[PDB]
Amino acid sequence: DSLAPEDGSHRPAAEPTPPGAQPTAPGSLKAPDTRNEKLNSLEDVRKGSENYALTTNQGVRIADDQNSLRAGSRGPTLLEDFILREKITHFDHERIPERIVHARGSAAHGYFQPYKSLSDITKADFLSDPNKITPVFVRFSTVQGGAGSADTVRDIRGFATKFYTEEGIFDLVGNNTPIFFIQDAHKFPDFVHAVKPEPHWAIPQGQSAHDTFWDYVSLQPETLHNVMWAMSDRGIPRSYRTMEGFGIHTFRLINAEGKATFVRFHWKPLAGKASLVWDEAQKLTGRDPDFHRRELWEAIEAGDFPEYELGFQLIPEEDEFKFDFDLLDPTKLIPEELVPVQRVGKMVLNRNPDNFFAENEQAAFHPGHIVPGLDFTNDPLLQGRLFSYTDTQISRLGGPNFHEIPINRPTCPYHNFQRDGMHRMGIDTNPANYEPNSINDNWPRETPPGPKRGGFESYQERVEGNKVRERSPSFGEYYSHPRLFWLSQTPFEQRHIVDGFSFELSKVVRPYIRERVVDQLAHIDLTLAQAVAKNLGIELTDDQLNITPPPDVNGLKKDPSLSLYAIPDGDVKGRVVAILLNDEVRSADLLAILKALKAKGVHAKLLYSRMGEVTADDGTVLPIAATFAGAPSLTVDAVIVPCGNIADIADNGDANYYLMEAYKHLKPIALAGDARKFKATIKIADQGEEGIVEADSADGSFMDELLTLMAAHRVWSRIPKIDKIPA
Amino acid sequence: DSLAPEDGSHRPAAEPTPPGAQPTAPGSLKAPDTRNEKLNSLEDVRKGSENYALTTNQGVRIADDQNSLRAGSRGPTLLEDFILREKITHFDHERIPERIVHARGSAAHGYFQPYKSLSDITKADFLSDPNKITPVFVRFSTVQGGAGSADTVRDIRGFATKFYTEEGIFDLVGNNTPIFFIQDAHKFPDFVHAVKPEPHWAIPQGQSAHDTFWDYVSLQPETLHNVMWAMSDRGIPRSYRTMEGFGIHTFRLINAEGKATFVRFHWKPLAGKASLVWDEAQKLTGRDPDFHRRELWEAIEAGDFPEYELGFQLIPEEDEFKFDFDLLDPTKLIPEELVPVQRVGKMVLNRNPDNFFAENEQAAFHPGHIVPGLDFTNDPLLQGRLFSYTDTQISRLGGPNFHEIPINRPTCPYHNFQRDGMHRMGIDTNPANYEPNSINDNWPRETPPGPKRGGFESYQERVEGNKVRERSPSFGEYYSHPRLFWLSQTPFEQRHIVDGFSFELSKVVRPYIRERVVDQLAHIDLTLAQAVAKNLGIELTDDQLNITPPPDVNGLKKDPSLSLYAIPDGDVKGRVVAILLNDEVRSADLLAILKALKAKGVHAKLLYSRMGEVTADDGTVLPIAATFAGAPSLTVDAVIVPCGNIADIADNGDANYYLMEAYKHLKPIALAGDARKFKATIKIADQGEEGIVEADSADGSFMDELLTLMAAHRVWSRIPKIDKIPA
Ligand code: HEM
Ligand code: HEM
Repeated sequence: DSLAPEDGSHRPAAEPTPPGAQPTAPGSLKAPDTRNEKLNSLEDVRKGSENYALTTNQGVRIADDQNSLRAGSRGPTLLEDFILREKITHFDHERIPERIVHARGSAAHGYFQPYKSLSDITKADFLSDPNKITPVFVRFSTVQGGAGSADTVRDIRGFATKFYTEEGIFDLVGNNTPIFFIQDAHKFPDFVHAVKPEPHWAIPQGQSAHDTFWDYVSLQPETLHNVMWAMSDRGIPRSYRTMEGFGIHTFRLINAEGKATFVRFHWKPLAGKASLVWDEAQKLTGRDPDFHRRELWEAIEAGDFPEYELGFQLIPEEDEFKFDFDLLDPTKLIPEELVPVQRVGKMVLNRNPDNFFAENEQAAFHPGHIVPGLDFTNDPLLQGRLFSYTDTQISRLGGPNFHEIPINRPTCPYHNFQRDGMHRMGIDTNPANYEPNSINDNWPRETPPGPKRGGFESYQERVEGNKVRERSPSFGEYYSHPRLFWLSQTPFEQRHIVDGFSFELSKVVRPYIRERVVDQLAHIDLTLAQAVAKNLGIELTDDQLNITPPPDVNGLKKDPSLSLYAIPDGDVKGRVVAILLNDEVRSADLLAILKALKAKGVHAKLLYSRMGEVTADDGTVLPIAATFAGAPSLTVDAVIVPCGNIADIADNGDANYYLMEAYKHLKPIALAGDARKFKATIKIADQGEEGIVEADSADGSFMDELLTLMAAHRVWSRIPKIDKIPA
Repeated sequence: DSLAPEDGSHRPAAEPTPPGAQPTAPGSLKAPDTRNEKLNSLEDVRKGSENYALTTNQGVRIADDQNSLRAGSRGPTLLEDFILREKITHFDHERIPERIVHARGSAAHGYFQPYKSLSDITKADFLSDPNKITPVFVRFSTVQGGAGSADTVRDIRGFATKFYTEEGIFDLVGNNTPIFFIQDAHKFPDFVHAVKPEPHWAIPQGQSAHDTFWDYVSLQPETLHNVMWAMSDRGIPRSYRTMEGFGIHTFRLINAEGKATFVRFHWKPLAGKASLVWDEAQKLTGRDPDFHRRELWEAIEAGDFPEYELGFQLIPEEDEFKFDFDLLDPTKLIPEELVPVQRVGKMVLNRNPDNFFAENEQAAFHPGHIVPGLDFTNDPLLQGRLFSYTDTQISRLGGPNFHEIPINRPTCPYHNFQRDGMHRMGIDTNPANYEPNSINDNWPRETPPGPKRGGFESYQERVEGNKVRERSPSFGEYYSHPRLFWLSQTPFEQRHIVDGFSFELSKVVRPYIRERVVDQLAHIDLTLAQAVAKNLGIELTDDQLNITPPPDVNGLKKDPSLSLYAIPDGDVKGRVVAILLNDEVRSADLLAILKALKAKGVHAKLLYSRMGEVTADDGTVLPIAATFAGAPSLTVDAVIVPCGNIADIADNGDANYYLMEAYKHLKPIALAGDARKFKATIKIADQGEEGIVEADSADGSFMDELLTLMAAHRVWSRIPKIDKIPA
């Protein structure tokens, strides 16, 4: 019929387009030809639409889908309208339980491939041949807020990877900091209850700036290392593409001869590390609560695929007690300076889902999903987790057959004698459902352990001790690893940590709790302690001033791997720039600007006060992407204002604030020709200053200064200036 | 033990305190003596804590609640730790399904009481005697976002009241606008799917500014009246206390002689009507996503109880076809100018819950929960709703016994022969579970209909027609009631509607959809059409310019009841003012200011750049409530800056922006003495201007000008000025 516009404009191009150039689509429709083995096997449950009749779930076609069956057109609805009651019953039952933690979350499809065979250290088939690529499904998440919460909150992010391997599913479920808050799994409910919304009134959402959180931190000094990380810029990332990932426990790699190696897993972001600053990150949860979900979907549609390196920290079994921290302690990190991360392979995320609920919401990831070649250790938080993620699926996913939900199915064979349970999909033809059996000659059969394709056998570690509910004395140290983290931060990074604690703590209503947290900080480092204390109006006791600092970590004084900005690495590719238009824009400026950006892989948004299009001075028509208020500075990386009829936007409060917000959030600002009038707005010396690129015309060098600032992410040197600005 | 601070400061005072003066508490603990019949009956399921041992759910006391049972303190956790597995199993299963619509929501306890007996019109016992007070439970809600979404979004709000009456539960489930979007319940799934997050990527949250929403509006002209309301300031309220509520369908009141009267239900806010402005409302979902949940909890703890008048629009059965709109059409409002709202009683909300999940999340409200004295009509949206809210509880609340969940239980008797089903609490001693029966002599027995305490009998309306799925021709008019709404708006109210449509529509990526919505507006009113069109770069076709406007509604040209601000009514009580401190504040100013505010019932927040306390010039100690960045202007109603050492905050970017944001959001600003220096910031004539109160000292008249502006809510006359401000 019509309803569709002919000119075809309702459908997106099935090819990479920049951010916001087209409506977004289902994966299959946007990228018909990105295939892999898991993607192809879901084909049996994909449903199309075009040229199909509207039906009931029982196949009966519907003639009127606008009206209920009533006795006369102004009369009562009849109980025999089965078409209406089916349509409203399925609506009434749409929602399943959300994840009790990590409910927010965004996922994509892609693959893993090893750099070389690691057969010398593990008999794990997915790592056995550099030529073997493995389908993955990855979901990035926050920790506290429900699925309806905002993306750019201050929190730990999760990073879960499902590996569809030839010998089983290996789920590597980690987060973006290398230590957790708790040593023992028995305390997990108390910690999650304390971070979560408070019981009486369910406030706050997506925030730890509340009394109970900080109450439990002050009473539990083991939480302090990971609270330091959450209080850093590490707690507000720019993108899921711009963060590290970590498995946090020590695991084992078992090779074909039986040798066990301890390992810790890392994910290194090939786009560099980068974070937002808090005023930006907080305002942006109001301006776009879906910023992280949006930008991942769109990087993949523009072809700016996310890529990460899998990296191992290997430690021989003999060195188990070589460090002055316990390797099985989850609140201790292993400094890369002591043990290096060896890069093992690479992961590429290159396809979005077709249906968020079906693929993303129904995905089950559990750390107990290991394969031959891997094994667990006695880490007390890892041992408890193992109980949990099988259990939780019985209500979230309705039952013991969650592995039959299509995103979760092994792409390799699985046969065993488990029968029945809710929405059992497999019809078992085996005459036996028990072993040992003679009637189907004992099939399916047990397999002995071996080098390739053998059964799972656990590593025969020796256990001796009594049945005790008791914490190991080796776990008893709470302060050298937070001070190592603190000392490895650049100065503006440390500022930002002071300010993180000061904001959060200002929101605790009960002052004894805030004092209790400053006492703990004085055991880490007094400078840190004094700075936070000051913002809160607290004085340190001369005794607090005489607390002796913790020891070094194996004589290490700092490790720069723990900082985000100290050793620089920066994608300018896939970043986004806002260009502020006016009604007679100088095309000379504009075609130079856009060419430069295109060569580097950077996306532009042409922004105005009205939608529709303006016309450059040469009569070129430029379509406007958003208004100044519609796409705030908050959502880009740099602002460029070309020359032209400047008088048009000069008096506009929105165009001027666009620049003041951006200035304050430490972003590069480039002013060509008369656009330099706005220096007077953000208060700049005619003599100039760093981070403001200015010139007579937009050209090659002007763009070079801009892209160079952009590779450096923010102009940190401006931090003294930005305090006098009211924005 | 300790952990508690002695000085007692961890516990709040069990008496009314202002906003933020104390930590908030459970209802029982904050207000031990606000009782009512429903509150007292929940006493059988309230659980205390103090002086009690920590136990398992089976009563076994726990000695170590910090550690798991392991074979040696660095060894594996044992499967026989039943204490650990119970604690983690209940955690694993915390979450039930959320409401498929209206999932966000905030609730409180209180009562209803009639002004007089309405026995002449209804035999409904809760309305029979002015001396009969009825327990209510009320939940205010949004419509689109999940339970983790933000409170101050642009959306319709719900307003659901559970009346615990002597003859059954009467649930009056309504919203805050008087018409709905859809005529027939069969379309409800298509409309909710179109407003909701889009299927492929689940964006956006809490927003209708997306293509599918506006696609379905342009193709469905019956949605246009209620979209006008959502696009007005009516879609962003200041508080749940500052809005009207409506049942939207025509219902029947049946008296003891059998006479039926049609009725429409209203709730009139005794604090006046008031809304936020969009930049404010949007930024505030970032700055405090729980603003509406918070402020309701705290009005009730300060004793600023919410109060509403129940009001009836009665129409005799004979006048059923007297209007030129169908009374059974849910997209048509009945102008108060044609039919007056008669005030029937009053409702007071005076007690918060003890446990949000238990009381609020498990509450089931359904419109089919009517009592004797009330009945339904053939409204096609009301008839479908009736199916739905029984159905949805079978998964949300796990089963057919949701009425046994304590918040939902009748406070009056209920006995019948329904047996079994999941978490059946009642043990039935009746030897029979069927009627007719002789073995328990037919008890419980059927009751005949009568004037008081009789059985439910339906009104014997005549039905004649054929079984047809067909819409009545009387429902076919889509445009005079949106133009009546439009013409009844003040000029700045209409501005705000233009700007609502222009923002939302700028976020549709597909331009043909935006054009399609402007065509529809040109059928309502051309001024409206031209304004929106302009912001979007769209030109109206000369044919669009020649569309004939819709007819009047029964010769009515405007009704001022449809505007928020035209006839003024304003609580200054319970509003909140921010006072910007400095380090030598003049106490003369301050004690005058706070006395004035206290006499009017207005709450102050003393705000500084640091927490702790400053000292007035006379050595008074003032404790600081938040920082300027911690409690933004966004969260108060007016700003007062007293005199003192102004030089201290004058150069502070935060203190200056605090004033520019507030200025722009049209709030009253009061400057005493040297504080008038800041006029230079917000750019004011020395000669002064309206809405900026200024003087040599804070005194009686200065405060009078301020409270008077405050009773008028915003300074609408500033709207021409605020465009040049960059904030
Ligand atoms: C090193 C510490 C931990 C890390 C790195 C971690 C990581 C994660 C991640 C990334 C998810 C999100 C799953 C998804 O995206 O679907 C998750 C879910 C969950 N975690 Fe943890 N977690 C940790 C500790 C714990 C502990 C101690 C428990 C339980 C005793 C626990 C229980 C769960 C459960 C029940 C879920 C929801 C499970 C599901 O939906 O399948 N986690 N965790
Ligand atoms: C005049 C139009 C309508 C109004 C005023 C209205 C109002 C409401 C309100 C206020 C709630 C929130 C309940 C709570 O706070 O717990 C609600 C829930 C709900 N509504 Fe509506 N609604 C309307 C139309 C519809 C229609 C046509 C359907 C179904 C065919 C529907 C289905 C539901 C369901 C299934 C829920 C969740 C029910 C529950 O949780 O108990 N509503 N509605």
